Order: sequence, then structure tokens, then C-alpha cells
Amino acid sequence: DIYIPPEGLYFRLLGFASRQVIFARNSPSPDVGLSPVNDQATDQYFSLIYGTGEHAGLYAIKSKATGKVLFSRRPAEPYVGQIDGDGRYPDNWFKIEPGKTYLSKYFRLVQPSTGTALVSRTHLQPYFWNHPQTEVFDDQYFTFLFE
Ligand SMILES: OC[C@H]1O[C@@H](O[C@H]2[C@H](O)[C@@H](O)[C@@H](O)O[C@@H]2CO)[C@H](O)[C@@H](O)[C@H]1O
Ligand SMILES: OC[C@H]1O[C@@H](O[C@H]2[C@H](O)[C@@H](O)[C@@H](O)O[C@@H]2CO)[C@H](O)[C@@H](O)[C@H]1O
Repeated sequence: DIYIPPEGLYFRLLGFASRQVIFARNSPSPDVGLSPVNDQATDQYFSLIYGTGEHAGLYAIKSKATGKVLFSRRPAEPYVGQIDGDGRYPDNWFKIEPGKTYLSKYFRLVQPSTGTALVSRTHLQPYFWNHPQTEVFDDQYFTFLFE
């Protein structure tokens, strides 16, 4: 019962471990990362693109500020970022994987073909990153924050 929004409805992605939201911006560098929940800046907002055909069941994550979609990959560095193209690459496509107990209202964002999960944390850099999906930590959990 994690609500997943339709296309066109905007949200921010809050991390359980970091209490911050993902940003995707034009400038300054870096162009992706984490920023303060309280700011509610446009570059914290995203909407989903629903995958079809080979990406049926997966979602791309499109920035309101830049129009680009998030990627999560290995082994090419850097491991996370944004790019043009509305999900033209396999690493733009995420599975939403709900947690349990205290994470029942959160989920991982797993990019299945590279086998990575997004990370949002405060204890180690990079603060916004990814991790092999097979090894689970609390800081891979996110929740949609809507207006
Ligand atoms: O979904 C991301 C795609 O990235 C492409 O690599 C980009 C790269 O991130 C950027 O820094 C710059 O160097 O241009 C590259 C070419 O667009 C990959 O080629 C593609 O496979 C995806 O990882
Ligand atoms: O879920 C993320 C986990 O990352 C682990 O740290 C990684 C780090 O992100 C990577 O860059 C490299 O240095 O290897 C580390 C070990 O796998 C943290 O140790 C773990 O606490 C999580 O944050």
C-alpha cells in the first residue's frame, strides 16, 4: 500500500536515513545530490514516467527543474546523476521496492539491469549514491513527499 503517483503528479524523494530530498539542478555543481527538506525548491521536485514494453513495471524519475531523468549505474562513474532523453538508457529505469516494519512506508529504488539501489545518507560520502542491490541498508529507503 505504498501509493505510487500517476504521470504528471510531482513529489520529492525523502530519505529515511538522511531526512533530505534528492535534487537535480542545472547549476551549481554537483548537479545531483541531497538538499534540505524545508527548502521546497523546484529542483527537489520530480514526476514519474511509466515504463512500457521492456521497461513494463519500472519507472523513470524526471526532474521538474531540468527535464532530465535520474540514472543509477555501475561500473561507469559517477554512479548516479541525470541525463536527457525521458528514459532512453536502461539505467534510467527503477523498480519501487517497499520495505517492512519501520520501513513499511518507504521503498528502495532499485535499478535492476545494473543491480544497484539508490542511497541517501549522512554518514559517508557521496551522500547521494548507489550500492549493490543485494546488500541492503536503511539508507537505501525513500518515501514520496507530496504537497
Ligand atoms: O543514463 C545515463 C547514461 O549516461 C551515458 O553517459 C553520459 C555521461 O553520464 C555524461 O557524464 C557524459 O559523459 O555523456 C555520456 C554520454 O551521454 C551513458 O553512455 C549511458 O550508457 C547511460 O549511463
Ligand atoms: O547503502 C550504502 C552503504 O554504503 C557503504 O559504503 C560503501 C560506499 O558507499 C562505497 O563508495 C564504497 O566505499 O564501499 C562502501 C562499503 O560497501 C556503507 O558502509 C553502508 O553503511 C551504507 O551507507
